[PDB]
Amino acid sequence: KPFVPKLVYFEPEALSYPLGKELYEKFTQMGIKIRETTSHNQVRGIPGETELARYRNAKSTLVVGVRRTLKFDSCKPSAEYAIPLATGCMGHCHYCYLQTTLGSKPYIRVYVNLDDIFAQAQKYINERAPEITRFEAAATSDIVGIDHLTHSLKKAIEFIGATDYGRLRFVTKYEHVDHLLDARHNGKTRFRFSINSRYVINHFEPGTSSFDGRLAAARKVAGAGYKLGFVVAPIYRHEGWERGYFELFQELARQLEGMDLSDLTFELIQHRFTKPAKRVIEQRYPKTRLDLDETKRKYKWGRYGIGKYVYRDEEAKELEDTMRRYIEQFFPGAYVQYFT
Ligand SMILES: C[Se@@+](CC[C@H](N)C(=O)O)C[C@H]1O[C@@H](n2cnc3c(N)ncnc32)[C@H](O)[C@@H]1O
Ligand code: SF4
Repeated sequence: KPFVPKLVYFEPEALSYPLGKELYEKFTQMGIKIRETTSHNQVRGIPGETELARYRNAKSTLVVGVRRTLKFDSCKPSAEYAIPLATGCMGHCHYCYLQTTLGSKPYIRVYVNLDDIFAQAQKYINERAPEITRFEAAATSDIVGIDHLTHSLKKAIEFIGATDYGRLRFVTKYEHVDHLLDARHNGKTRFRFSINSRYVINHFEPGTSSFDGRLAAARKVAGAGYKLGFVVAPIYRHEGWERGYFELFQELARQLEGMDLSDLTFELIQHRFTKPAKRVIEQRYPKTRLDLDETKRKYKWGRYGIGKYVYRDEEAKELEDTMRRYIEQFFPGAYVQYFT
């Protein structure tokens, strides 16, 4: 049930680092097919005759490379920066925004040069101290879902835990958190889970852990002293969404009752999609119920890239107000960090 790749690519340079060496040893011992690639951003020969086949097979492919981009991207409103530990995901969420993100790849990538990466993170922290600098580790991947293979996130958690002015956060749809429970987080990591209505999870989130699985994991990480949070996203106006999301927060409260929820956080993100979304999603998920009708949406223009469709202002406000009402009803004193 925890993710294991069926095909693994290595950059030759990756073997020079401890994680690369360790993964090569692990995967050869398991007898898994291993290939070489010059760059992790140009992987050749992933099997499949159709686009759909190559896409599905890429989602079962792990690529082990070196992070050569010095700059960390900003990650507002979640955090100051995205810390780059991995890219890609084994999940098959129909709506996933990563599908149409510039330069995104369908395969799962992990970076081995953690010394370089954490040193750069410390540099950003130093540049802003004594202000707090937050790092998002799950901006372009499900870092938690991959981590049982690498422990890169566990190392990041403990790196940030040792800093004075650094904070870490990440969000997951996976329950495989056991190895992270004894990590020395030192109160400086916010462990979040993506949750949604029964409609959205059942119809649009195949290849992820169940709602009960995500909540079991949430109880574990809270019990281990992590700061707990939830990301309600994508907020999607399906038939009967009002009651659907009411029952989400009601069930969420029942599954967390007894626990201290004085520092619990919520983040709210409405469903958004880009212009190329329809063609990409229809090819990859032919039977999807996902509504990508742009005529009923408002378009936000891009800045340096292309923009995105979101719900019209009045629909978005309706969503925000309704979610805020439910959170106030079932989780008094929980902080809503933002709606976007
Ligand atoms: C990019 Se997701 C990476 C982290 C992890 N693998 C996870 O799924 O939680 C980050 C969040 O953004 C949501 N999200 C994904 N696509 C969309 C979208 N199109 N519109 C609106 N929201 C979208 C997902 O449900 C997540 O809550
Ligand atoms: S899990 Fe997070 S990342 Fe993996 S697919 Fe579903 S959304 Fe995209």
